[PDB]
Amino acid sequence: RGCHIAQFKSLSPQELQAFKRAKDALEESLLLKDCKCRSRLFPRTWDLRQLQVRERPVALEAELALTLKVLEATADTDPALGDVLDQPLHTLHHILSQLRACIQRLHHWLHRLQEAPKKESPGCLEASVTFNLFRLLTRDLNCVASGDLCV
Amino acid sequence: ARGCHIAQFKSLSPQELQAFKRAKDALEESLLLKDCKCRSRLFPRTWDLRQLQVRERPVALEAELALTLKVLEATADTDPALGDVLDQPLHTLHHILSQLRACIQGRLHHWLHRLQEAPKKESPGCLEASVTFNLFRLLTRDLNCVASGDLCV
Repeated sequence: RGCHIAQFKSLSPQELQAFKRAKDALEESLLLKDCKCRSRLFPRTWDLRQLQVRERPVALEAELALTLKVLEATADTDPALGDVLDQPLHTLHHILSQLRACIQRLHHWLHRLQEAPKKESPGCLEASVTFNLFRLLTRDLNCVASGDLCV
Repeated sequence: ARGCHIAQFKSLSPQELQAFKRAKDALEESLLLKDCKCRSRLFPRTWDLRQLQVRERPVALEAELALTLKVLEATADTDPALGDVLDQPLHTLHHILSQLRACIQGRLHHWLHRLQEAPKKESPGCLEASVTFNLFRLLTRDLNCVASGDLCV
C-alpha cells in the first residue's frame, strides 16, 4: 500500500552510473554491425507531455516493457554484455512493477510500439531502446512521477 | 594560441554539457534510420590515454579530437537540421583544439594511424557513430586527463 512513486523523480548516482556502463557497453556492441532500423520508435519530436496526465503512465509502462523485452533478448544473446545489464535490468523491472502496482492519440503511439518486435530487426530495436534509455529514466519517468506539475 | 591554457577545460560547465548532450541526442537519432555501423572499433574502451606517457597524451587527445571534429563538420554539412544543434558544440570543440595545439610542438603510433586512416576505411555511418559514442568520454575523461598532467594516473 505504501507506494512512493516520487522516489523515481530522483533516481540516484549509483543507478545512473550502472545504467551508463550498460549504455556504454551496448553502444560499443552496436558498432560492429549491423544496419539499424527503418523507422523511429522514440522520435525527439514526440513526448509524454503531449498526452494527459492520466494517460502518461500507460505510455511509460509500454515504453518500459519494450525496452525491458529487448535488453533481455540482448542480455541472453551476449553473456559478456549480460554482466553489465544484470542489475540494471533488475532495477528496470522494479520500476515497472512499482508502476503497475500504484496506477490502478495515445493509441497511434501505443499500437506503433506493438508493431516493433515484428517490424524491426533486433539490432534496430536494441539501438532504439539504448539511445532512449536515458530519456526514459530521467525525463519520461520523472514526468509521470511528478503528476500534475509535469507540463 | 597565445599560450598553454587548457586548465579551463577540466570541469567544463553544465551549460556546455547540456548543449553537447542535446547534440549527442540529435546525432543518435539520425544514426537510427541510416547507414549502419563500423567494421572495426576506432575508440576501444580498453584503450586509454593513461596507458601512454604524460607527454604523448596531448597528441593522442589531439588526434582523437580532430577526427571527431571533422566527422561532425561533415555531418553538419550533409544534415543542416543537425548542424543547428552541432553548431555551438563544434565551436567549443575547435577552441579546445586550438588551445591544445599551443601546448605542444610505441602503442601510440598505431592508434593515431587507425584514426588517421579511418575516414577512408569505414562508412560515414560508422564514423558518425564512433565519435558520437566516444564524445562524452573525450570531453570529460580524456580531456580532463590531459589537463591534469602528472596527476592523472
